[PDB]
Amino acid sequence: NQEQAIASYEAAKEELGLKIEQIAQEAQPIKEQYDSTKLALVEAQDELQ
Amino acid sequence: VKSRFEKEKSNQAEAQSNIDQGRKKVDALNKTIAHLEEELTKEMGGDK
Amino acid sequence: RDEVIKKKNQNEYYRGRTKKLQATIISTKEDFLRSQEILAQTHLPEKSVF
Amino acid sequence: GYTTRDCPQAACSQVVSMRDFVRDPIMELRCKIAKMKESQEQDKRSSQAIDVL
Repeated sequence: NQEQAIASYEAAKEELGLKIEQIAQEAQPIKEQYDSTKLALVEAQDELQ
Repeated sequence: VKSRFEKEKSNQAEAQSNIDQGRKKVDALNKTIAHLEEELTKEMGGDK
Repeated sequence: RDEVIKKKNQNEYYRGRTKKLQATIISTKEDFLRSQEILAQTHLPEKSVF
Repeated sequence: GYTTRDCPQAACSQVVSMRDFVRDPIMELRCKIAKMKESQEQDKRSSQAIDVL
């Protein structure tokens, strides 16, 4: 039963690793538009001043 | 989103730690059962 | 600040694991109580095996 | 329905409207510290009680 539990743990680990992979893949562009907005905002503030 | 990702990564790390603990424990337990199964049973079984 | 937030998240999933292990050990104590329940009936071997 | 109403709490006597209210960080600071302390004390007592058994 411990080996069965370990196998279930491994399956959960692999599926959750795929989940974190897709989460990172969708989340990196969020940081991308965050940086783009940062550059746009600072450039706008500099031009305004 | 970064907090959620690091949460999922931390859960992954904890799952890996649980897997390692379980596998090392079951390996030690299998060693113990292999050592103790034939401690005295072999003589009686072969005799029988 | 980001690393401190990460370490707070570390502390709090460690707290979650603490709660999980507390559940495990309450289960173990219930198992221990069931073990005493099994101990309640003696199952003494007979006085005249030999 | 009422432009100004008396303060329900005691130790004072005045009437205030919506716009006199402002956010008070002290209140939720107290709430957070109280919740955190009660959580830690509950965890400690439960852990010690289980250690007894």
